[PDB]
Amino acid sequence: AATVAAIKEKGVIRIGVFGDKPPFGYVDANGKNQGFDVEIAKDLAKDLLGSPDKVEFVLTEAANRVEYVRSGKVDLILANFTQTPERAEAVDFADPYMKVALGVVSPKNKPITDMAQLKDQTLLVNKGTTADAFFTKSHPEVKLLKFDQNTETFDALKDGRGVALAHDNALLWAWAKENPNFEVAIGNLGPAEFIAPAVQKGNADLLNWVNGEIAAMKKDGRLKAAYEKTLLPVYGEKVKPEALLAE
Ligand SMILES: [Zn+2]
Ligand SMILES: [Zn+2]
Ligand SMILES: [Zn+2]
Ligand SMILES: [Zn+2]
Ligand SMILES: [Zn+2]
Ligand SMILES: [Zn+2]
Repeated sequence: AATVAAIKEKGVIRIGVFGDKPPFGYVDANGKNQGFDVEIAKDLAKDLLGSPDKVEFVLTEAANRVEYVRSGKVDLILANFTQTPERAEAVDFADPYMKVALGVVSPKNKPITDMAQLKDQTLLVNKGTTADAFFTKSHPEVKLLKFDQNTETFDALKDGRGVALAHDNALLWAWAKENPNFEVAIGNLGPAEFIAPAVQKGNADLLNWVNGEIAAMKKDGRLKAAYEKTLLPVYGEKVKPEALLAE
């Protein structure tokens, strides 16, 4: 409906998540959904439905997040979704659970640190992300090559299809850790934005329930537990939990 009652009746919550954005949302070698956003999703299903296994996870491209929640394909988006005023015209955001800024990653042998360095060159972005929207709006002089999926986008960077790739910095730090010929040579392109769950526009019933759940997870340690399970192993002491988690 996708109201609380309607979802209880179906016995399963459909949740939009990433398949290829570790450590936020991905699929492990056993074909199981994992990551920070997924842990939050399992917590919500346990409270709503009585069991964390009552989520149907639906793999969502960045560009499809709005459409999937709008059309009813999912009940809720937890595909690491940055809240923006433009997006908020199309969907309703619950209370934020994390924050993130954009960054730019490039090979260590040709680091990119400023926009003039993109002259006559290509920047890679995952289509429909805040990095895509940022460069399109604020740097129209920069030539973009866009791919639907994260794996394609980072593969194109490995293949030299562009000189750099822009995305959430936390993603770029996690990726560069396992790809050490790259560095995040621009760590921050401006103030951090919140990441938040999203429901269909007008769905105040599910929105209100999601808000209470997020708030409760902040207070009772469930959000901190999710960060310790999925994020802390990646960043260690290099990124303080108060830099990632939303108050
Ligand atoms: Zn019915
Ligand atoms: Zn510019
Ligand atoms: Zn696609
Ligand atoms: Zn493709
Ligand atoms: Zn390749
Ligand atoms: Zn490793």
